[PDB]
Amino acid sequence: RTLKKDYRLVEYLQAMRNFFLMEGGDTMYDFYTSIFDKIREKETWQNVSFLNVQLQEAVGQRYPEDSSRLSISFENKLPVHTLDGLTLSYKVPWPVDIVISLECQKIYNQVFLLLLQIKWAKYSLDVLLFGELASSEPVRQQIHRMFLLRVKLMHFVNSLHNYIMTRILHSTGLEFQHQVEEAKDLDQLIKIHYRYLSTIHDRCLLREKVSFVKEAIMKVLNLALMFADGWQAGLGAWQMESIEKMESDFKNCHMFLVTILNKLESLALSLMAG
Amino acid sequence: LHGLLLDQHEEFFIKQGPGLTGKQLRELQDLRLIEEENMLAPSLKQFSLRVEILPSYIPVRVAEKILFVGESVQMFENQNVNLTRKGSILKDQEDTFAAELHRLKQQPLFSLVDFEQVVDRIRSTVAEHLWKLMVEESDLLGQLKIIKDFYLLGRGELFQAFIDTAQHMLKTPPTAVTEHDVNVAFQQSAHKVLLDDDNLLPLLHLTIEYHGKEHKPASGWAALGLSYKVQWPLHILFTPAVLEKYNVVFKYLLSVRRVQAELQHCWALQMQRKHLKSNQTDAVKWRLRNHMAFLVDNLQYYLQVDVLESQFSQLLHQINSTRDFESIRLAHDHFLSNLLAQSFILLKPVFHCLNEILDLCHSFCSLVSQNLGPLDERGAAQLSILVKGFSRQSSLLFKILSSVRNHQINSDLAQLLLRLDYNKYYTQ
Amino acid sequence: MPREIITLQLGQCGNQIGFEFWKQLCAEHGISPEGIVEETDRKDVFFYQADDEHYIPRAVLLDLEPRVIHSILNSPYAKLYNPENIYLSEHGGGAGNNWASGFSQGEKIHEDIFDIIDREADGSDSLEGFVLCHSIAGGTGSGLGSYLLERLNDRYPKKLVQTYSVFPNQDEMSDVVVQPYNSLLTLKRLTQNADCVVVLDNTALNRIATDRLHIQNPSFSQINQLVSTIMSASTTTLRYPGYMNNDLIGLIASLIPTPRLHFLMTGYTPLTTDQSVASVRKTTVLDVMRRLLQPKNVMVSTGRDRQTNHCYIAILNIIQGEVDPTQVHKSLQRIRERKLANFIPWGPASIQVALSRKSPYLPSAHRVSGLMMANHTSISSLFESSCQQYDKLRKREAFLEQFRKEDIFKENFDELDRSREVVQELIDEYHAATRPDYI
Amino acid sequence: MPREIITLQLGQCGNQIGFEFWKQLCAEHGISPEGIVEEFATEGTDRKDVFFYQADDEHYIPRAVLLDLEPRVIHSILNSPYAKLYNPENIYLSEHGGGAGNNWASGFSQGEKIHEDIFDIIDREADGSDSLEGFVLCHSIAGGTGSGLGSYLLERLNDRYPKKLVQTYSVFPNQDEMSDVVVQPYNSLLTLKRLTQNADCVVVLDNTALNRIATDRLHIQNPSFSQINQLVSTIMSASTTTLRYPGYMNNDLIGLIASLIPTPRLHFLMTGYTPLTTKTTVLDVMRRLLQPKNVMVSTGRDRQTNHCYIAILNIIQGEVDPTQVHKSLQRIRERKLANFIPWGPASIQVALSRKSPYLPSAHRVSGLMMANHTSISSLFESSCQQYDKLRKREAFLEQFRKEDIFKENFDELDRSREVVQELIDEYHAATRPDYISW
Repeated sequence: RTLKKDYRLVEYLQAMRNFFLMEGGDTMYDFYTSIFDKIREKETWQNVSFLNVQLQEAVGQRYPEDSSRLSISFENKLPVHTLDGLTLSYKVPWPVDIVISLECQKIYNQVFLLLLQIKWAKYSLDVLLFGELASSEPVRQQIHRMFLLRVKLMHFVNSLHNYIMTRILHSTGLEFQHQVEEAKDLDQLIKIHYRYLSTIHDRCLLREKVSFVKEAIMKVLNLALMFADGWQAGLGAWQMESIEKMESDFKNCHMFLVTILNKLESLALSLMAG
Repeated sequence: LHGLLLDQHEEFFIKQGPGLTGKQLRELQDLRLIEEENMLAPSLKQFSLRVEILPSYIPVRVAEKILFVGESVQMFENQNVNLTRKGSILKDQEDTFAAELHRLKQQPLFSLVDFEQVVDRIRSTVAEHLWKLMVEESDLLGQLKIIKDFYLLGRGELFQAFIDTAQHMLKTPPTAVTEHDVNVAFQQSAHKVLLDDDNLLPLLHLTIEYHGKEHKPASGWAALGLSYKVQWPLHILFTPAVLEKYNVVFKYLLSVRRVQAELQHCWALQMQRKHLKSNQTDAVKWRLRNHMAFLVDNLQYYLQVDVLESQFSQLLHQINSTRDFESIRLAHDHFLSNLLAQSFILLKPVFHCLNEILDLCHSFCSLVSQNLGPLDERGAAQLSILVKGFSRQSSLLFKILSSVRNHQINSDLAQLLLRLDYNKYYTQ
Repeated sequence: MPREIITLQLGQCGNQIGFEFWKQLCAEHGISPEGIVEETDRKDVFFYQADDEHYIPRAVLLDLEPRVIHSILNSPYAKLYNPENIYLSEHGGGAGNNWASGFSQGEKIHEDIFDIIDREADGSDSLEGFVLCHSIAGGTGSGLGSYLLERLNDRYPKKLVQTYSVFPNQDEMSDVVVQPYNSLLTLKRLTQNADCVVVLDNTALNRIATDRLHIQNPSFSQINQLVSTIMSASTTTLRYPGYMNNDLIGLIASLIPTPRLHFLMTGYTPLTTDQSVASVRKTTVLDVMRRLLQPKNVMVSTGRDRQTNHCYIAILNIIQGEVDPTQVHKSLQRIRERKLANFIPWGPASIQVALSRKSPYLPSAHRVSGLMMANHTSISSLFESSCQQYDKLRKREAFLEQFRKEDIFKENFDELDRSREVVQELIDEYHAATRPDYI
Repeated sequence: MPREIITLQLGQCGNQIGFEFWKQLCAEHGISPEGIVEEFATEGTDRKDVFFYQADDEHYIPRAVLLDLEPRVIHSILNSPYAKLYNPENIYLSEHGGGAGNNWASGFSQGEKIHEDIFDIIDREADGSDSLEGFVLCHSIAGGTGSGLGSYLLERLNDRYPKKLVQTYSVFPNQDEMSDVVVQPYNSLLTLKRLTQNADCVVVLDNTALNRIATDRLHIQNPSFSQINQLVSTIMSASTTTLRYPGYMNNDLIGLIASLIPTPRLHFLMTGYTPLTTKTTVLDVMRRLLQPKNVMVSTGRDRQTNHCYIAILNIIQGEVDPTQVHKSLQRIRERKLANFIPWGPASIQVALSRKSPYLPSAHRVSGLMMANHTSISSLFESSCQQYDKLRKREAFLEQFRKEDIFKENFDELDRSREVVQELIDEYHAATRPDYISW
C-alpha cells in the first residue's frame, strides 16, 4: 500500500496506452496527419527538434502529460523503415523505477512503433486513391485496378485496426490490466508485467516461426507504401509495369499468407480470400 | 538557537561551513554551465555537517533536513536577522519544541524517527513562517524590474536616455572621475527618460573599474561599472557573483546593442546623406549598414521577444506561482538558465564570434556614420570591410545557429533565422 | 488530422437543410441552437466557440434569398453561429430556381461567399474539407450552386472538399423552365469538384422517409430533419477518445476510388422510428447485420436506369456503440456467408463496419446507427438519369426562351452539352464499372 | 533623455491631418483635446512632453506645426478642441481661403516665402521638443498647397535642422477624385524632388488603396478625406505610444528610419498596421501579414521579383506572447505573407509593442507591421511618370509654365521624376538580385 498508493504508476500505464497506442484520439488524429506530413512527406522525420516540436504541440492540447512523457526525438530504407530512427523516453517514480526495467519501456516503444508504422501506411493509403494514382482503355483499367487495390487496402486497414487491437491490445491490454490489478507485491508485479509484455508480444508474431508471415505482411506493407507513393505521384511515377507489380505483390502476399497461416488458419483464410 | 553552536569543541557533527538522451544531457550540461554559470556564484554557507563527529544514530535523511533546518536558523539569525529583521531560534515554536525536547531527552532511546518527525514539523513551521515573511516583506517585484533595467540593462527608454546623456562616461575613457560622473549623467538621463522617481536611481550610480580605477581601460564602457543599491536581507539572498553575472550578461547585450546603436547612427547618417546621390564607396557603406541593420533587427527582435520577453514573462509568472522564496528563486534561476542558453556564451569561440559580430556591426556603424557624406579612401575601405564583416558575421551566425539547433533546442534562434530566411539569400 | 470544416446552404432547400443540420449537430454535441454547448477527443469545432464564446456552428445558411437569413437571425442558431458562420448572400429574391440567375448571383456574391469562407478558413489549422447543401436545380443551388462549387474548387484545391447538395427533382418532373438546364449547370461544377460528395437523391430519400416515419404529405422539412440527425450521427468516430477514424480522411477517400463519381452509396441508421428495437434486442453483430440489411431504405436515387450491375464494392456499416473485434469477426464471417453486401465486378464488397463509443453529448435512440456505406448500380442508375435529364434539357432547350435569356444557358450550348456529357460519362463509367474497365 | 519629434501639417489637408493628429496624440497620452492627461493615461514609460510637449497648463502642447494658410482652415484648426492641446505658437495663421489653388506653385510659394519661416518654426519646435529627429509633416501633397508646400518646407527643414534627415506623413490623398488642376505633375514633382533627395524615409501612402481598404474593411460608404485623416491621426498616436513607452531595445523609430535608406534616395518602405475593419494573436497576425484589408498605400505593386518586404517587422499592440510569436514565425514561413528583396535574406522581426498607458490594445496581436515593399516604389515610379506625363501632355504644364514648380520650365518636374524613378529602380533592383545595386 505504501509503495503503490503514492507513485501512481497507473498514470505511467495510462501514458503508455495514450502514446505507445496513440489513444489521445482527436489530438491523435491531428498528430497522425502531422506525422504523415513530416515523415511521409519528406519533412524533418529524423530531425530531433522538428519531431519533438510536432509531438509536443499535438500532445499538449488537453492532456499535456502525453507530450511530457513522450517527446519525438527523431533520428536515423524501406518505405516503412525510412520513417524510423527516432528516440524517446518516459518518466516514472523511484524506487518504483528500481523494479521498473527499461526492457518494458523498449517493448512499449516497439508496440508504439508498430502502431506508428500501421498508421503511416494507413495515411499513405489515405492520400493515395484511384484519383491520386491517375492524378499525374488504359485509363479505365487504371481506375478499376486502383479501386480494387483501395478497397482491399481499406478492408485490410479496418481489419488491422480492430483485429490487431483485439489480439495484441484489447485482449492483451485487458489481460495486462487484470494482472496489474492482481499485482501488488514487487515480485508479483514484476512477474505480472513480464507475463503481460510476453502476451502483448505474442500477437506481434515475435516468434521466429511466426516471423515468416510477419515478413510476408511487412513486404506487402512496404510494397503498399511504395505503390501509394507512386500513386500520389500519379502516372508519372505509376507505370503499367508498376501497377502489375503492385497487383502481383498483393496476390503473392495473399497466397503466401494463406499458405503460411494454414501451415493460425484464420489469417490463412483471410489471405486466401484476399 | 541561531544556527549558532560553538563547534570549537566540535562535540557534534555540525560543520561551520565557509545514447541520444545521455549525449544530449551531457552537451546541455556543458553549454548551460559555460553560459549561465560563467559569472553567477553564491557564498559558501556559514554552516554545514561535520559528519565525522556525528553519532551512529545520525539519520542520513534527518541529518539532511537538519542541515537545512540548522542553516535555516542560521539564515534567520544572519539574513532574517542580518541587520534589521529578527530570526530567533523558533520563537514560540522554540518553547513548544523546548517542552517536546524535555520529553525527548527524557526518553532514553534517541529515536531519530519520531524525533525527526517533530524536527520536520518544526522545519515545516519554519518554512511556512519564512514563506509568510517573504510574501509580506520580500516584495522583490521591484527588485526584479531593477535587475532587468540595470542588472540586465533592459530599461529601454532609460537606456536611450542614458545613451543621450549617460554615454558621456561610458563612451568616454575609463576613469574613476568619469565613472562617478556617469552616475550623475544617468540620473539626468532618467530625469529626461519620462522618469522622475530617482529613489533607486539615486541608489543607482556609476563606479567603473576604470583604467585609473580598476588598478587605482580606454573606454568607460569597456572598463565599466554602475552602482545600484539592493535591499536587505535580499542583498545576502542576492549572491554577489549572481549580480556579477547579471552585469556581465548586460555588458554582452550592451556591446551588441552598442554595435546596433552605432549602426543606427551610421544608417541615419546615410539618411542625412540624403542631400545628394550616394556614392559607390557610400553605396558600400549603405549596403553594410543595411545588412547590419537587418541582422541586428532580426536578432534584437528575437532576443527581446523570446530571449528577453518570453524569459521575463516566464520568470514573472513562475515567481508569482512559486509562493515559497526558494521556489520563486527557482523560477528566476530557470529564466536565468534560459537566458544563458539564449546567450550561447558557453564556448570561448562562441563568445569570440559574438564579439566579432558586434565589432563588425560597430565597424559598419563607423564606416557609415563617419562617411555620412562621401566615403573617402578610408571611408570606402571601411564601408567595404564593414559590408564584408557584416556578411561574414551573418554567414557564420547562420552556420552557428544551425549548429546550435543541431546540438540543443533554439526556439528564438530558429524563429529569427526563419524570419531572415523569408528570402534566405544571406542565410543560405 | 484533427480538423474542422464549414458547410454552406444555397437555395431554399439547401438553407433549410443547413439550419436543420446545425441544430442536429449541436444536439450531437449536446449544444443548444443558441450556443449552450455541452461540457482526448476534442469536438468543439462544429460548435466553434469564438472569442466571445459563441459556439459558432460550422455551417452557413448561405441562402441567396433573405428568408433563410432572417429566419436564422430570429432563431437561436445565430446565437451560437458566429457572424462569419451565417454567410447570407445578397440575392434576396433567392436565385430564381434556375442556374441562369443562380450563376449570376453566385458569381456576383461569390466575393461575399468566398470572403466568409476565408474568414472561417483563417483558423484552418488542420482543416481538410468543407460541406454544402444546394438546390442543384434551383438557382442558388444550381447556378449559384455551380458557382459556389467552382469558387471552392478554385479556393481550396489542395485538399478535397465535400458537399451534400439538393439534387434536381427527376422523380417529380423536372418541368421548371431551366429545371434540367440548371441541374446540368450545377452538375458541371459538381463533377468539377467531385471527390466524395452527397447528392440529395430524393426518390429513395422519400422511400427511406416512408420507411422511417412516413409523414403524410411530407415536405422538405422532414427530409432536412432526417439529414440533420444523420449529420449529428456522423460525429461518432472521434466522439469517444478517437481510436476509430478520428483521422478519417483515408476512410472517406476509400469509399469510392474514382473521385469523378463523388456520389457514393451510403445509408445512415435508423431508417425507422427512434424506438426501432425488438423484443430483447440491441447492437449485436449478427442482429445488426440482419436488421440493417435493407438496401431500399437509403437515399440512393437510382434514376430511370438499371444499366449497370454494379453492387457494393465497399461495405462499411458505420454504427455507434461498443463493438469487440471478436463479435466483429463473427459478424464478418456471418456476413461473408450471407453475402448481404453485393459485389461490384471491380471487387467484392469491402468487409467493414465502424462501432465506437458515443460522445459524452451524442446520445441516440437506436441500437446501431448503421451507416451502410457502399457503391452499387443504384448510383449508376442515378448517374444515367441525371445525364438523361441534362441531355433532355440541352436537346430540348428546356424553356428555350429562358435559356436564351439565361447567362450560362445562352452563353453557349457547349456548356449544356458538356454538363449532359459529364453526367452521361458518370453513367457510362458506372456501366463500365459493372465491367472490367471502371472508367 | 528620451526621444522627441515634430509633426508638420504640410498643406491645408495637412493642417486638418495635423489637428486630427494632435487629437489622437492627446488620446495616445490620454490627454484631452485641451491636453488634460490622466495619470494612468500618462503612466506609460514614454516621454509625454516630447510630441505632446508638456505646456505650463498641462496642455499637450504639440511640438508640432498645424499649418494655417486658409482663413477657414485656420479657424477650423483653432476651433478644433484637439488644437487646445496643440500649441498656438505653431500656427502661421493665414486668411487666404483660396489657398494655393490646387497648384503646387502657390504651395511652394507659401513654403518658400515661409521657408525662412519654416526653418525658424523648426528651430522653435526643437526648442519646445526635447530631441526631434525631424518633422513628421502631414504632407498631403494633393492639397491646395500640399505638394509645393512639401517641397519648400523640406528645403526649409534642411535649412533648419538637416542633421537627421527624417520622414514625413507625405500621405498623398485619394487621387480617384476628378483631376482638373493638372498642376499635380509639378506638385508631385516638387514633393518628390525634396523627398527622394532627402530620403531617410517618407510616408508616401497614395490614398487610392487607402480608400479601397477603407471600403473593404472599414466599409466606408462614400469615403471622404475625413476618414483618412482620422485613421492617420490614430495610427500616428499608436506609433508614438509604442515607441515612446519603453521598448527595451530601440524604443525609437529612428533606427528603422535609418535602416529604411539603402541609399540616399532608396528610402521607401511600405509599412502596414494590422488589422483594419468596420483576437489576431501573434500566429494569426503572421498569417494575416499578407492581408491587404488595411492596405493604405496605392501601390503599382509589381512584385514579379522580390519587390516586396525584404525587411519585415511586426509590433502588435496588446497582449503578444513569444510562444504566439513562434507560432507566427511558423505560420508566416509556411504562408509567405509578404515577399522579399533579393539583396540578401529577407529580414523578419516581431515583438510586443511596449505601448503607453493612455489606451489599451484589446487585440492581443494588432498594431504596426512594417515592410519594405519594393513594388510600392513601382507606384513611386508611377507617380514620377505621372509628374513627367501630366507635365508633358500640356495637362497644366503650359499652365505650370506660369507656376513656380514649372514656371521657368518643368526642369524641377524632370528632376523630381528622376529621383522618384531612382527610388523605383532601386525597388526593382531589390526585386531582382540587383538589390545591392538599388
